Amino acid sequence: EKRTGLAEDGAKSVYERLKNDRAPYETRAQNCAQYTIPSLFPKDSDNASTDYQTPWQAVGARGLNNLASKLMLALFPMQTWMRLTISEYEAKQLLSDPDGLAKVDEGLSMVERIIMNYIESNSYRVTLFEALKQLVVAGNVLLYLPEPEGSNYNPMKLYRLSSYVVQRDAFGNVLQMVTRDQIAFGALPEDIRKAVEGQGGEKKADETIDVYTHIYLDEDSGEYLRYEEVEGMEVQGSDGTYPKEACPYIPIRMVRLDGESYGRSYIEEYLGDLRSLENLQEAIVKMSMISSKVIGLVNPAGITQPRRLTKAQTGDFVTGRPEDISFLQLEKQADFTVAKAVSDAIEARLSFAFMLNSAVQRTGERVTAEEIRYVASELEDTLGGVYSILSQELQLPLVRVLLKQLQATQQIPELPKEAVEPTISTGLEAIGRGQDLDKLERCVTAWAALAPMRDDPDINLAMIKLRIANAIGIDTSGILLTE
Amino acid sequence: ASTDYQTPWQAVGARGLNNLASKLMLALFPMQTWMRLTISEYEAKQLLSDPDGLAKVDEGLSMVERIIMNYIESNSYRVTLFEALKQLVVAGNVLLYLPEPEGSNYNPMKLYRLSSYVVQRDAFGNVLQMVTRDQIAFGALPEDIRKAVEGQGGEKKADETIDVYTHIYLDEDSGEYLRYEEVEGMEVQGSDGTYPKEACPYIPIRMVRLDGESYGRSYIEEYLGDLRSLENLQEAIVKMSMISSKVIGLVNPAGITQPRRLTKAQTGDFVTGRPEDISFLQLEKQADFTVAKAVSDAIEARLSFAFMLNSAVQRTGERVTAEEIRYVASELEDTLGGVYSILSQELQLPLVRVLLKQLQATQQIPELPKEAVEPTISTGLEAIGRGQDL
Amino acid sequence: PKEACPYIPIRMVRLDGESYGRSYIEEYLGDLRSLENLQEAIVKMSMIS
Amino acid sequence: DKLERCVTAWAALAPMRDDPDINLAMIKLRIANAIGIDTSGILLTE
Repeated sequence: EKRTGLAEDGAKSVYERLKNDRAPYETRAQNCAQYTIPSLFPKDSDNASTDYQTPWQAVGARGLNNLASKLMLALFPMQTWMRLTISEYEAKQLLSDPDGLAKVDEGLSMVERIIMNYIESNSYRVTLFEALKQLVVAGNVLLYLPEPEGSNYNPMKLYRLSSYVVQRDAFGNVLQMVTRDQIAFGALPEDIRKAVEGQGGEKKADETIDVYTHIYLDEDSGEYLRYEEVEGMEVQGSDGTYPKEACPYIPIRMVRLDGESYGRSYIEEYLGDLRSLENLQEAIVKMSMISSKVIGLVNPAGITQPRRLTKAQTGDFVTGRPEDISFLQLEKQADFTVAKAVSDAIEARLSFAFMLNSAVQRTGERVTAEEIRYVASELEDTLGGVYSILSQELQLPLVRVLLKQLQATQQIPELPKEAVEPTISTGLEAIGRGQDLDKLERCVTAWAALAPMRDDPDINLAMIKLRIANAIGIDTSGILLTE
Repeated sequence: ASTDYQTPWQAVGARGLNNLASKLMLALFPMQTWMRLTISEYEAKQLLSDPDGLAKVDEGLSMVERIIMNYIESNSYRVTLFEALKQLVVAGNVLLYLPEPEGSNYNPMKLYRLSSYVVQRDAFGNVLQMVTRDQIAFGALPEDIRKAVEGQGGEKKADETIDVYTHIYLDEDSGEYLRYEEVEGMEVQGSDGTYPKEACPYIPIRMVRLDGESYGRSYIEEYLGDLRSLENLQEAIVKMSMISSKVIGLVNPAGITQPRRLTKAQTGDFVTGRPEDISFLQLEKQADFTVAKAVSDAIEARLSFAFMLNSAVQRTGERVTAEEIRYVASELEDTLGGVYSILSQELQLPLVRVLLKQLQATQQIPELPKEAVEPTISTGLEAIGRGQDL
Repeated sequence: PKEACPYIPIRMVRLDGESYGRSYIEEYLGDLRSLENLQEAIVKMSMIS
Repeated sequence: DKLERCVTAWAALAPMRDDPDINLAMIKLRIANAIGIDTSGILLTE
């Protein structure tokens, strides 16, 4: 009845203590936002009628959205993107019965379809796109998917970097998290209203109430404990025990670093050439505006005078020489050409770096056939390890929390006891279900090349079909007859 | 911890490291089967007769290859291997360690970058000893280590960091490794280990080996200087650009025009002055700018043929698995020197070998004969596909 | 009921802790207005001709 | 595009119904299941 161990002083205390170590990542987030798209991460004061200004450069703004879109095209497509398989007891099972694992395939495809349906229904696509924009501009996002509590609408609560905190060790084991939702008293969950009301004093409807959610490692066991706190007291009937692997609070980092509790954004690594673009581009716009100020210089040594140019109607003769009036130009030409040259040469870097279109995806883009393969292969070509690190950090828990809670609610089908608790694959190993569409297509054409004779003498047919199939990426374990 | 890394002035390095790591992964750990399990020196008894006889052996070994591949896909070795390849290209040494599986639950592979381990060798390359220096919190320790630390004395906080050390050493008696753990100056009870010579779970990987030298030197080291000569030569240019982005209006004092009258005038206001009086300060490095840009380009060309940056090879409609892995590996041995083969001997042999030991020590052995229970392994271009050439 | 509210308030680009929405044109307003000025002049400078 | 290219990939499986040394029941499912097809009424079970 007293929280001990890591949660010794309540959630607000831990949150305010760890906010100091949160702060620099937030500063980086603000800077990256100021150079890319300013609204996407405000400052903590600069809210509510603050008029974000566009950056002088446009490559940042294009680049953040393009990179988030391509990450979403390769990480959460229309297709099945997870894979549910069986290990270390299938050696009992997969030895015999190539007709036996077909029931297991049907059961697991049923489970994959039901997870995908829960994805499409509850609008995880919208919140995941938002989370990817946060994960590219800033370094850290925190997703939380609640208990479903019915088949009604249950979206996923996002947490941008300002409103949560995470402490780690030098591994990357998450020791503790605290979130800092600010909800109105009127729209609270019902149990929390009574817990706040018990503290005392009547409340207005729109008076803001800050909750804090704390998740911590136990001093006793290897499982998480969660509680809520409002105003300095643990919320009654909001206790929680969570297993080690099915933690519903998922903290996501884009680029990890050793012995460091948070993540650093992908835009950070190319920030400087971003800001060097900014300056170099800024000037140009400013230097343009100087050109847009006509000043007529009249030469005092001459004759012509502007009480007579101006008052004359059009096509009126008037007295004067033409060498007297001139106009003030701005003769930066060599500076303008060198500034434009380095501006271009820096946008080229940021275009190969942010996947801006260098004639890859323009020429008649389609869906689902060769497309997701190409997108993911390019996203691992550039971007470093974003697509794989992101797949380990994001998709494993997003399948794992779903697979826990949904099958803890819905129906378990026919499939055996070694496939009730399955293993999950997520990345390029899990796109499609089979290895490669091009493999199966060219393998079928290579089989069609084996037209001429069934019982062709002086040759084999049973092994060479297996060999042409087994040279390309085919399983060859149900594709070919044994007996 | 809040140090704000700065981007380099050149961009060829950044593109190049990621491209090289990606192409190494495309040719070293693809979607396909990438190891090969075969039989030697007793198959001469067996392969003489029964061309229908080795088909059962083929089926058994393809079953074992599939089960190793499944354990690869499930436990996310792809993510940690990509990280390890980026470490192995930028720095010279990585240390992978795959633990005992202890069930079919999630077991990823613990990486160790160069700062946190150490390796002593002889002038062969026999690994004599390794020590790793994981820094784990007291709260998230394994259960046996918590009691070993607690026995040392004093209560501990939850987030108080505890440095373990893992030591692996050659025996003075036999030719097998011995491992132990240590916290705070005492060997951890119930953490003893004896490991066979070939199935060592701690795999130290070097990119480019050198004789009589215990560590590895990165591939970026060999082209570092032309990298840094790019850096400087490029740096200036950006700096020299910024000088151009400072408008200073020089007004000629000998003349008439004066800037209390240019500025206050609205647009299209006549005002007095001659045009030869105001000019603007340019930066007249033009021949220096053209020679600097020329040598910059000519040095990026080298680093592009050196880091496999796109010189119109992989752009024109890239596909998967058919002619692709062959082409990638053949080019990665064309350039890069011996990276693809040295890396295959150092990396893929132990990563198959440790798996093949521990998994088949846990899971089921099929029908196949006694000369194929303990097989031989092929890894590189000899093992891409199963057959020789599509 | 909570889910079938016939009054639907729509925001284009949402922000945290802020009751309204900010338009998509806002984010590119400035380069919009810098076009405006830079273009305005030109038309004015034409008319002098 | 998935259904169209999947139907053409099935049409590539012309030559023989009862073609020896090969399966047909699973490979149609696999070529369909590599691209974005539900495969849950598209293919016969029983």
